[PDB]
Amino acid sequence: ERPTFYRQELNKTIWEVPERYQNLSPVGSGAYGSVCAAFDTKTGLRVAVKKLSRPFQSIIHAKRTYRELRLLKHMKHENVIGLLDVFTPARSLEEFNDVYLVTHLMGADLNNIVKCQKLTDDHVQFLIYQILRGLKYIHSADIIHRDLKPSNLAVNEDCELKILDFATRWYRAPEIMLNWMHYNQTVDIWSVGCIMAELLTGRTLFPGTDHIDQLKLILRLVGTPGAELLKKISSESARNYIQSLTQMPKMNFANVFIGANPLAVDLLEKMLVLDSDKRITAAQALAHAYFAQYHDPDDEPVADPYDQSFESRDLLIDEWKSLTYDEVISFVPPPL
Ligand SMILES: CN1CCN(c2cc(-c3ccncc3)c(Cl)nn2)CC1
Ligand SMILES: Fc1ccc(-c2n[nH]cc2-c2ccncc2)cc1
Ligand code: NA
Repeated sequence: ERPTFYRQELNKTIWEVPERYQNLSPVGSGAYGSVCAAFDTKTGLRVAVKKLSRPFQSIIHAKRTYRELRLLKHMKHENVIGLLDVFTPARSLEEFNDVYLVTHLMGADLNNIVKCQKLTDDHVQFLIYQILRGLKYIHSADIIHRDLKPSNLAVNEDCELKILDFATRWYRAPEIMLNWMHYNQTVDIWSVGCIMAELLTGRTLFPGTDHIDQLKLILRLVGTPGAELLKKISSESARNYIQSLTQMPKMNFANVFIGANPLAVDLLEKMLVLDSDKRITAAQALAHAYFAQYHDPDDEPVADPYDQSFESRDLLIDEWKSLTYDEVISFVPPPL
């Protein structure tokens, strides 16, 4: 049942992966973990192998490890990164302390291609359509990405895009900047608008230096909140700030994004609305005339129900670790 593992040291960390994965070369490391590119001999595809860093060192870490595994196992969509394999070199639960995730290898992210080439309107259409297509799938399972940004959008040479990890502040919705605890899925739509504006102009839309400067840059373009939006702010300390600034009017998006496709400008206006209740959804954005060449209602599927009840649970270290263990053995690979 269990395959054969081989041990090797890459960078300053260790890797114990099955024999089917060969030629492990590092791609990029961080606080999340170490990612290696490998060749899968069972399928012939190039894969990305991610070793989690300290998966069960604290309650926050153990729950986070369980959350990522449950999330990656549920995502089955062409525009969302999915799990090709999940393994551990441990034979029992007692020695279980390392988790490895395997997925399709993507050569670059949207950050590596935005400044390398100012994208044409046709390429922006295809890239943003793929984001919204994957966002409709994610949002249909009551999941919010919360951290959409160019580095979180993997693209290959074929212009095919996938969402990952479902300055960062440059793409954050203003309701999160104001610490509103009841934001909805439309915070991701705000990030898409910031990303789509960057691809069209080649510039970061809101390159704020801090949480304060970020809001001033946003309010400079979309204007200060009106009376309808002000009625929805319960935090008196929040209103003590917004109602105290110099009131900014909403700028003409056709003038700010001059020379761009008028259909692209119209979509940005519906995406970059201050009031989150009036922001366009992912499903509505797919039907926008900007994506007429790509929109297909019968090929924009939704996700199966996702059980998020674990998020409101207070468990111990071994309990989160044992639940993560169960998800490893119960994994079923996707069909070839
Ligand atoms: C902001 N993010 C940048 C990329 N992140 C990534 C990228 C990958 C990946 C997937 C497929 N092909 C290559 C690499 C993985 Cl597996 N994990 N995190 C790490 C954090
Ligand atoms: F300046 C702003 C910027 C954003 C908002 C906002 N948009 N949608 C929801 C909110 C919001 C922000 C803070 N508290 C409640 C609601 C309100 C005022
Ligand atoms: Na992965």
